[PDB]
Amino acid sequence: GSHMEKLMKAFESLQIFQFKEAFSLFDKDGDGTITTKELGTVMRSLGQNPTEAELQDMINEVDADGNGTIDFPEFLTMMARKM
Amino acid sequence: PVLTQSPSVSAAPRQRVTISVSGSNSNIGSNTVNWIQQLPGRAPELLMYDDDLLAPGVSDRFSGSRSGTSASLTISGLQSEDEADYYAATWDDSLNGWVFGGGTKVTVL
Ligand SMILES: [Ca+2]
Ligand SMILES: [Ca+2]
Repeated sequence: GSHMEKLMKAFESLQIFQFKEAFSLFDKDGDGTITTKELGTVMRSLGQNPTEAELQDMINEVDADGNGTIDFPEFLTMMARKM
Repeated sequence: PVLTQSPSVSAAPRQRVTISVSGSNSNIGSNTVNWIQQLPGRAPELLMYDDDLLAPGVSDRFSGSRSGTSASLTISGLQSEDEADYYAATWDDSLNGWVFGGGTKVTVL
């Protein structure tokens, strides 16, 4: 059988689900995108104090489709680099 | 949510509760189902995988099955510590990615 392969795949689905919940905590709108405004609220819940331009710059570094906001796949790329 | 779960349920201790999920040929029809448990104020954790196996540490009061596009999680002797949100996960061959149910809450009386 492939016991360890099956268990490791299941833990990958749990990791994605956990990121979906994290995404949801950023997307306090529920509109499916993370704006500068929403990202700013999360950053200040941590100790941080970025300018709106600095928040836009964080967005632009993972904005693959270029619409100026973060969707779930781009959020995954942003979390990849952080973790 | 690409998967649809049975509605939230209330039951008394020692009752049997079955949560169900319904998908399509390309997800549950072709891929094994995982179950995720989120206890109040805790992180979601893996509860079952490969349809019918318990994740390490999980109570054997849990059992799972998969048939066609349906899967189910049974809690045989319901206890207070089972009060939680339960989510189904699987792979979707048509979307080439993980898909999830919208969750089912179990409340114990
Ligand atoms: Ca939003
Ligand atoms: Ca974008």
